[PDB]
Amino acid sequence: LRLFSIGGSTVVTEWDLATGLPLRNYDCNSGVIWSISINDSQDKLSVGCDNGTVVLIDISGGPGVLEHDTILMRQEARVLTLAWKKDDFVIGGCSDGRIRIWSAQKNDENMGRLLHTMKVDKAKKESTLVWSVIYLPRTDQIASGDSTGSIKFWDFQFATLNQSFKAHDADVLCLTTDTDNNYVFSAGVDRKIFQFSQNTNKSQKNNRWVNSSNRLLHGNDIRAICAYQSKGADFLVSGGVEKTLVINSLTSFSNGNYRKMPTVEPYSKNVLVNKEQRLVVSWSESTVKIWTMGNYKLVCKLTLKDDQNISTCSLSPDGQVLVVGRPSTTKVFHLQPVGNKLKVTKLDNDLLLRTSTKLVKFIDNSKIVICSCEDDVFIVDLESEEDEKPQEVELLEVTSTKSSIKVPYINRINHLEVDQNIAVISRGCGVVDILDL
Amino acid sequence: KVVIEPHRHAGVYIARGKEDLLVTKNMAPGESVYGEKRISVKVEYRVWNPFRSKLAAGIMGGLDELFIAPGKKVLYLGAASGTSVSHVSDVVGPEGVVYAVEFSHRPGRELISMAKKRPNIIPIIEDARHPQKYRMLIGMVDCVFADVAQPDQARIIALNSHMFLKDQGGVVISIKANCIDSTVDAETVFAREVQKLREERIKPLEQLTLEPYERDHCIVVGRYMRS
Amino acid sequence: PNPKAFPLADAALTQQILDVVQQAANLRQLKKGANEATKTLNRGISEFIIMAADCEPIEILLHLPLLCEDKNVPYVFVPSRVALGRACGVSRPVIAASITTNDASAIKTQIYAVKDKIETLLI
Amino acid sequence: FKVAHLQNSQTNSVHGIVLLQGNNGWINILHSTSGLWLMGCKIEGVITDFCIDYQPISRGKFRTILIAVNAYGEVWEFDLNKNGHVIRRWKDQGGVGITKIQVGGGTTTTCPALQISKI
Amino acid sequence: IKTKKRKTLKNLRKDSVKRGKFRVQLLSTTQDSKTLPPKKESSIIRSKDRWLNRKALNKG
Amino acid sequence: AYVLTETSAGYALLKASDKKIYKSSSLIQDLDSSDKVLKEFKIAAFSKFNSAANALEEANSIIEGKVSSQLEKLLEEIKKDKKSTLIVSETKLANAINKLGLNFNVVSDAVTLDIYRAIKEYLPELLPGMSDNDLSKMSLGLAHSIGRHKLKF
Repeated sequence: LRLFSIGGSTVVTEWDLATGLPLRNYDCNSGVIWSISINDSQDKLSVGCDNGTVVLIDISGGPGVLEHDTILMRQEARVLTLAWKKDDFVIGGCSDGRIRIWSAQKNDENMGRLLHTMKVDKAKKESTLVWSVIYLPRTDQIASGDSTGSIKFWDFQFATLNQSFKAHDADVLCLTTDTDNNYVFSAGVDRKIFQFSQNTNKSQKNNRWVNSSNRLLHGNDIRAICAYQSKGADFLVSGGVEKTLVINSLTSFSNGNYRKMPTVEPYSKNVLVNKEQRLVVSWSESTVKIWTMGNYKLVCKLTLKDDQNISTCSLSPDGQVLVVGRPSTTKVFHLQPVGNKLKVTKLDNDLLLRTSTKLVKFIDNSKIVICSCEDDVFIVDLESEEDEKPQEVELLEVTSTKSSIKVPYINRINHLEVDQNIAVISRGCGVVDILDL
Repeated sequence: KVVIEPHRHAGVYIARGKEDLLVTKNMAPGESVYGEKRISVKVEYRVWNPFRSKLAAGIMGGLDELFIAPGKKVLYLGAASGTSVSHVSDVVGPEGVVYAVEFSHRPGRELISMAKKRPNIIPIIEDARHPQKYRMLIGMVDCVFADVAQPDQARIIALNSHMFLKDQGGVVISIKANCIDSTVDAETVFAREVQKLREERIKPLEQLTLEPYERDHCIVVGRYMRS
Repeated sequence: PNPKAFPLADAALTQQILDVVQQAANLRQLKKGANEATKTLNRGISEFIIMAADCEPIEILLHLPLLCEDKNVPYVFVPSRVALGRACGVSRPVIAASITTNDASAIKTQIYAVKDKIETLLI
Repeated sequence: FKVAHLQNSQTNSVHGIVLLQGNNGWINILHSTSGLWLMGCKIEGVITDFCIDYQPISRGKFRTILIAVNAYGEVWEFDLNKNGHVIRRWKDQGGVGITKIQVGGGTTTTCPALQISKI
Repeated sequence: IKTKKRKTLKNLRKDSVKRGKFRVQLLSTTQDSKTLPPKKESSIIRSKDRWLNRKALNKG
Repeated sequence: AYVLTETSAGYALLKASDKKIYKSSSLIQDLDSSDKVLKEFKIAAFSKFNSAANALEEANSIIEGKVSSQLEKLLEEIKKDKKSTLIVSETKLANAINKLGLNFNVVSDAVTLDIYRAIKEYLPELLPGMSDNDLSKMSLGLAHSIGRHKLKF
């Protein structure tokens, strides 16, 4: 599996899912990227940029290979959203209030040519931005939401408007559709999800969509909606500014139950507690705040220079050594109680500065165990006579399989626990191993 | 009478007198490849036009180290009409070799016609996205100059420099921001292209915007680091 | 259309180009014909050049992109010479039209907007 | 606006329709007696004109086609019986600055039919 | 005080120093671009947030 | 293994001493010295173009990427060893060589770029009987022929 992201710059980042690190940062040749999409055969990534350009990127070489293929015919307005018809056409909604169809068919004279343009009903007071377009295969149509709240269904072949709805009271940020194109769902700033349907045979014959229902389930705006259907799965997953994830059913959207996931599920923890010194240590992005409890006081607050978020932190049983581990570097601090506060000093360990830290634990006040992002496990004595090499720990090799090929991170050490000389590692696949250090 | 002053870079001279100009020695005496002026001091010098071409627009702007010396072999990418290529040939003299690559046929005819009389120019009529096609003609080169006005200039220079350029050789690229995003300040586009070159492997040494000669154009000079 | 015809505009840009050409025809800011477009390119008094992609043979038009590349003048292709002639305001088909230069022109804003939209194609 | 005849084909009953030109390429079609909004047809570009064509299907049955033209010359043909979906789209040869479109030689909005067989 | 500390931090974090006509720019470390995606272009994507929080949407 | 280098003067097949040289990643460190490259690679065969027309025909043959008849003869002069690795600079040329009858194997990779850099750097030293000036003159004539053929001219 390959994962690509755009983050408000000119660069598409392809991720290394084994380590969770940027495998490649490919700078698209023109402008700040607003939209990303992939074609049906998954060979090409189309990115729609701030200066009006749409750029095709051949990713068919393999994981880590991205190449510039074609820049389609340019325009003046920002391409806010993108979609594909087969491998043949690219549809893009723009900020001038209109939807454009480009031909991406090679071996044709129309290649890269802007075939069609269709203007949505503008807002009288202000601008109109087409925030989302999706393509419906079964009924050859384009579904669009704009800033006025209107959902429009367009005949693709003639590039005309079949049907229009004034459903939302605000922006329509996101759209989705089911597998058979029987249902189309829309959401935006209005905080309601709207279901439009063609489920009945008369509606399928007449190609007429019906504003079937709406549901108010989010406290703030909705930025993303997506849907999945299989034999064991039928659900619609949505999220936005409320920072919480809501799960609905697709076929039973109006009737069936929904679940709001907790905003924070601490699978990876950002708070530790030191029993001996009665301390609570919490680390946000570049900040480590420590409280004493006896009644609660903020004894120290550490602000770190590096831009990477702190992945983990570990505090010594006596409370002196604090190891702050990022996927970039790892830094060690000595904390000395000076009055109410603690004076913090930084100890320079070259191995830890060069070492990416996934998981870190302590044997004692001196020795630590680190599982790196490269899955290697080793032991550092910290204070020592000289700067000797850290002790490497032998590990069994997990047998590669179909899931290990497909999802890359499962054959990597996920949990690490230690007590005295015994340690336990567990992989993502479910393998548990005991290390006698 | 006029005086010939040796410029910092080798093979480049400055005429001094009532009127001052930038000049190069003429390989073929008594002939002008285009409508440039000739000064006879004997030895004959052709006059550069920094408004017409971008390389010694960079020289007049004061580039530190040009990577173009009379001993060196240069790969010129984007050689339309051979007008700047004739002066690069004059700089590299008879010993040096300039491989001038051009895609379009209409400047291709006149590039061939000028390389007919100029011996050290090896003309290539072939698209620059594909370095593997003209790999027979090229050996190793000391420097790579780029004048293509394309969005993927960094990719083209990467492909050519990985394949033909020696270690510690030079890359000199002319960047226009209009063939890139062009709706932001040109400095942003120039920073993006420098970062792209760093990603490719070219470690940049300097950058020089070409006012008043060109608008929103820069010359980025860097060194190839194969290691 | 012919492959040599480049850059050919789409329907919306063709609409805007032909509207500006009609306004210039009413303001007498327009030169019609490839010979007169050549003259305006030589004299330097042309804003941009519009050429009809369905000229047969196209090589009557093809000398104008070379001059436009020399003098750095934008040029564009519209599909129909009949449409171009009707926008130019004459009873004959027109394969090349030139928008002349005038700073006191009332249509200056439209001319400079369409000129930028043409330049984005030439990029 | 223009007035035309529409056969509903649920009961094969013919009623009059009022077709109004609006903004953003819109044509709104209303019942002539109820005044209800039957349907709407949108073309792209600045709509300049429209007209009505009739096509006989069978004995006592016919279909109504809306032919709409914008200023560019692109012409849309909608089938008003099939919810106003597009039959076809074409382009006027030459075609710039179009103001009027008009069919003729049969039943027009200018000259209507006195019975369904005369369509 | 606090303003002086902020000025000292800004002078430390500055990566471009001008010397007459010339201006020396720091080449960034190769580790950061490898370990992270590039930093977001602040104004362009702030336009979207301003649009979503515009006043015509009475948002309380 | 074997590597294939196309020059202006003629085709050449160079016998690299190690078959694992193609898979090896120390090529940049090992091939820095001209003497080291000349020691590492030996000339198995050097098949020149007898005629300028034959040189141009082989040139646009490599341009199109198809294997020419003279190149097919040079490849048919293969070693007795089975599944010998051939290194081809162009991927579609490697595809054509694989499509043609070949007991030997073919490999084209980005690792081979350093190797091809070494041979292109020390080609007149490696190729016997060819001066640098002679190679430059051959390249000039071939370039003018290719340009005149690609244009009408």
